Amino acid sequence: DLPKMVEGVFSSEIDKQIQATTKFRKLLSKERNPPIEEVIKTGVVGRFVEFLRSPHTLVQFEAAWALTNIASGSATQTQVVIEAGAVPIFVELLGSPEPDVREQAVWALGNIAGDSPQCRDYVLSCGALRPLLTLLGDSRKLSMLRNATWTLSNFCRGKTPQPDWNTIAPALPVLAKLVYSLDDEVLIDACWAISYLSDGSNDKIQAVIEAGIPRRLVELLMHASTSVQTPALRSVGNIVTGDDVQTQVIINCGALPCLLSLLSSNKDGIRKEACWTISNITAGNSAQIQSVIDANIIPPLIHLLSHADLKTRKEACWAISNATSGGLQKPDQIRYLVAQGCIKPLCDLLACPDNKIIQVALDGLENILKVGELDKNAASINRYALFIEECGGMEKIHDCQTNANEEIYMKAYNIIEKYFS
Amino acid sequence: PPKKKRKV
Amino acid sequence: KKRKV
Repeated sequence: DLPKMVEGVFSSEIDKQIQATTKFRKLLSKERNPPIEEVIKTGVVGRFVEFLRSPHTLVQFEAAWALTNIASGSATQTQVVIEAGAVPIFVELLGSPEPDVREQAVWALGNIAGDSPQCRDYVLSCGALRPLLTLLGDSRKLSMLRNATWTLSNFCRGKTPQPDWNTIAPALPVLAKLVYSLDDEVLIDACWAISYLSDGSNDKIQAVIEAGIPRRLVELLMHASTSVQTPALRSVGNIVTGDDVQTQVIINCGALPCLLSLLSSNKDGIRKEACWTISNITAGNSAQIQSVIDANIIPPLIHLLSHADLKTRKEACWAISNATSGGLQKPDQIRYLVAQGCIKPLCDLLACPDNKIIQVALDGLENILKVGELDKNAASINRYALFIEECGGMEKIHDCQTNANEEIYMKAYNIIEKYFS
Repeated sequence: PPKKKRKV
Repeated sequence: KKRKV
């Protein structure tokens, strides 16, 4: 009975407080549709926050659990807990002598920070990160390690805005240790946290590298669980969006044979992100393109160019086109791409409704044509231009002149002028 | 990757 | 030349 429970919570006797708070905790823990709104309307949330400072650890714990579950709700329900002043006290409780209280405070802060980037930043501003990281280095209890890694991943999550970098960067040496966890849940959440932190400017990627994280990430690419593979792969993909030296760390850690394997993943999303990752490697220097070629990645990429879903094809298109960038330095790369059958699938992509894909396919084809012309002058026709012509490719380049954009139908015109006139 | 978790 | 998320 709710009114009697409220009466108990507003009592000054610890036993009545605990009995009533426990009843609220149980209400808020029910299987479906906890009556969070109803509980808030009774006005007990402020009392729960008071109980967090009680010398009786049991009422601390029960109140923390009730508050955790109120914060598991909507943005406005979470705001009720914030407004009541729970967060600075939860941060203090991360240093409680009682492990169950510490653990519940971790969970509450996870829920609150999980609500939004703004809530995340408020939690960080109250100094939650350092005591959380300390727990992650000290605890031997699996449930705590799991909960604290999850909460840490929420401290790292979000892009509107990203958290302050110097504020969150202390997480990296701790995450570097967590990716060696023997527990899959810790592994998954640590990898997700890294996937958030590694998405951004290259100084952030450098920080990830200097923490020593890439080597284990590359090893986790072949983890049995797709739930580990996915954020590990997103992280590796983020790192190769860096400069050539940063990208080379990933190659040197042995990622290319892993990436070859991941192209045959049973998960569409993994195949797609593997293609994306490879594309940012073939966006690299001549030696890095050569590494991808030497890793036997080009034939499966060309396969995926034609088969697989549109999102995967788009990524494969970038990968193959990027690899045509070295026609001046090492034209043998393009001649190999052509020998492996890249021309027809690139031409078929000229009818893609996405203008970005059209431009990228045209870029690759022009790069191909330049080498074909080069081969002609040393010999007498452009063999590649002939290839494009009889596969129906020339017509598709011709229809690109009515594209209405800019660098596309200009590109298409110049190609027809220089190669098909 | 849930953003929030309710305890029990 | 790199495409970030």
